[PDB]
Amino acid sequence: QYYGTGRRKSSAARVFIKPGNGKIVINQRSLEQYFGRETARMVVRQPLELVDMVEKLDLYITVKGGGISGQAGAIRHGITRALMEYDESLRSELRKAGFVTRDARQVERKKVGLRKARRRPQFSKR
Amino acid sequence: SELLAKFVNILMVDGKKSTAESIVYSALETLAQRSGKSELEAFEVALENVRPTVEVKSRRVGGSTYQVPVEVRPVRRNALAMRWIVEAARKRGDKSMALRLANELSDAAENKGTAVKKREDVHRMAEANKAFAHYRW
Amino acid sequence: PRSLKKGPFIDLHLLKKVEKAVESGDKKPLRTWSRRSTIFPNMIGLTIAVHNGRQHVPVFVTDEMVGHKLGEFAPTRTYRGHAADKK
Amino acid sequence: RWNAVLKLQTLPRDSSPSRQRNRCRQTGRPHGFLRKFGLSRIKVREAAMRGEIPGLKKASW
Amino acid sequence: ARIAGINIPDHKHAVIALTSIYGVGKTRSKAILAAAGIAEDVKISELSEGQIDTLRDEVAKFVVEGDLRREISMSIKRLMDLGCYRGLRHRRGLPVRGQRTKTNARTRKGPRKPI
Amino acid sequence: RIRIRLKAFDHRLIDQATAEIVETAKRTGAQVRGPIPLPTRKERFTVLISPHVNKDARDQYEIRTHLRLVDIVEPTEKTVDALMRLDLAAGVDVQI
RNA sequence: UAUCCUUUGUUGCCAGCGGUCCGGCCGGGAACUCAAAGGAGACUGCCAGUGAUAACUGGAGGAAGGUGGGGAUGACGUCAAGUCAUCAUGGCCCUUACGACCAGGGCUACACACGUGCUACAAUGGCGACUACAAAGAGAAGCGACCUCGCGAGAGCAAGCGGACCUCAUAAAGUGCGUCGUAGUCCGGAUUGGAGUCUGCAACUCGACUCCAUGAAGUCGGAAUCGCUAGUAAUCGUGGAUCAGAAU
Repeated sequence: QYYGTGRRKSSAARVFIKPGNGKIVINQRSLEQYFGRETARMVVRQPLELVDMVEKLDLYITVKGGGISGQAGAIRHGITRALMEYDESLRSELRKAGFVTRDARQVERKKVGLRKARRRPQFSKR
Repeated sequence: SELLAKFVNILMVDGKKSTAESIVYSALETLAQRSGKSELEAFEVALENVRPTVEVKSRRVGGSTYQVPVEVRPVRRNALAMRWIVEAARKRGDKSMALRLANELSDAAENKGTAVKKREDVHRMAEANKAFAHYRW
Repeated sequence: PRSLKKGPFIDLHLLKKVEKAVESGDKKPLRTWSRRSTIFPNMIGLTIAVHNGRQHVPVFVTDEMVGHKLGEFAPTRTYRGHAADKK
Repeated sequence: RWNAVLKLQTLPRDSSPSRQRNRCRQTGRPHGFLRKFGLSRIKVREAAMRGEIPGLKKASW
Repeated sequence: ARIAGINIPDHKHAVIALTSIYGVGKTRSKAILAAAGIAEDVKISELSEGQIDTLRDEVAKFVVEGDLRREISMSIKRLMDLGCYRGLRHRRGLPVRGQRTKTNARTRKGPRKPI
Repeated sequence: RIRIRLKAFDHRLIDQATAEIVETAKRTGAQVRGPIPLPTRKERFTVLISPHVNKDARDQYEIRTHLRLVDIVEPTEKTVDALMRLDLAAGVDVQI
């Protein structure tokens, strides 16, 4: 068995890799069940595709907080870092994609004097 | 099919993928019951009949604005075809959304309506200026 | 050009007793001389008698009456209204 | 009333000396007073702003 | 269907169908239907003839219509005949000012209006 | 086995007293589990620098309350005599 | 605000074992999350094309690249820009008064005309129920658990804390389920009538909220016009600074 945390926005999804069929359990619920009807649910199992696992590995995820998206990206990183423990050599390839990495873009209150707390109020052509 | 995976995004009238696709598949279901054809095939043909080929652009070439015909990229034809189908279905009168789509996808194959009028209008705009054709761009 | 800000004038005498009758509800009609005082909540439901200069007239205070002076509900002069005085 | 302010009377009624309450000195409000100054909560403020009260100062933030 | 003071709640759910009566509303709707045992998801055109009967007799016992409005008029007439400003407020035909209003006040009113 | 939590506002006056309590106990008593920092609860206030205009100012202030552990085990008679007598730190609140 | 690492942890977690009123709660240990400090990292270096070069364009590697995303910050100088009621200051101008105390009457007058704004008309939007996560602050007569009356506000009553141990708090959304698909239909909630609590010495004009009833305009709305590009737009809810107290 191997463990993989996984961070993103404000969600934490622990990943427990266990050699088996290929089914995963998201909060005592199947993958399709939890992430029911969501084109993004696929990106969650992307890291398992590169190194080609899934059909060889069974996972047990435990996420909490944030939204499905943040969870999807959370489980991802968790699975990626979890694959590292199984075989460090996987890093050389898995890393290439960019799964062994979280992400900022953490929502921030729209700063005043601006609009997106990021974009400043442009000026009408000089 | 990705096409349906995309059409379910626009027809996803207000990101409700949960029920959004509920009306989709329900439309293809009643489509096969109303028409003796596969829901898939009867779907693709609906988007093919709604795609422009040559778009005309304005150009104030020194003197005045000149309408010069230009070819359209296969990246915008998909978006437009998809967009004009959901708007047309939302123009019908039947009290069933799943039916407005099924009927729209059917009439789209039969060809006729506003969407077709625009196609002809643009087609008429072309050739009517086949002079600037040497400016194929 | 009325004015009260945060300094209402409630004769310390007709204000201490009106609060005394609040121990358990209200008390029968009372009588006050200084009409300069202003009507307020605590005096709701009670029947204060203002001095018109000759006698004390019963003025049943009401929430809608709050804010106005007791003297405003106590007419000084007395006009018979020489007529069928209807309505 | 001038009658209600019977507190001024050193000798209380039938009740024991404990009968004597307080009563403000400026306004005479028995509700909320301040032993130290003997003034009510509405007088200690008006007297504070005026500065008539020595040693007293408005707390800031 | 017919119930109290001439009401025609047609093509509506048994619930709001009564929420159109100046007397009863939402709260009274759920209570009246729960006491008479009637589905709140049934149209007024699907209600049996025996269900409406048990609905009319129970709703009958209530205060509505003119008899109630007259009580309002009397309540506005009692303080109107007295020397209450509120009563005169309802009229508003009294002086809004500070000069007189009885006469010599056409500079604000304008041409004399009919009595 | 006596735990001594040292808390205060000033960071320096703590290191002085804390180190003292240790050194003095390093002789008579054990070597002590060593004085650690531990988490410090902080309180910050964001008020505009300038009094008029300039809303984007608001400088950052903070009133920290550092803590310590020390913890002296295997206490001896003299181990405490070197504590009750010497006590300099004034802004430090001891808790034995 | 992210990648990673080092230091520390009564925030965290059977990640791992044991107990468990199965609530980390406890034993226990610091991995993880998180808190704090320091440090590591893109520099166009590498590859192809163009060019005198810079550099531009494409590509690989790479967590991110050509100022990765953002704040505070606004020059020689401009408009003789704003402010002498923040303060300082040259000149000028008043001392029974253009000084001071106090009571009362307002700032919330119209036949019309204008500018700037708010309310106006669902079904990712919302509603009904259920349920799972955050950070930063505030509280003495004040924050107000809990109980009782009200489809209520908030009362009557009343515990606790003085506060990283009590309260404001419910985080909203999400998650699971259901309703609906354009019919003025419990959809939408304006307006209005009645009853009524309260903050406040007062709330008719100026209130918040809601019991009770009524319940329109709408089914994406004339001439025009505004903000926005990825977790962003639109949309929903919460906190704080100012502050005795009315903060759309």
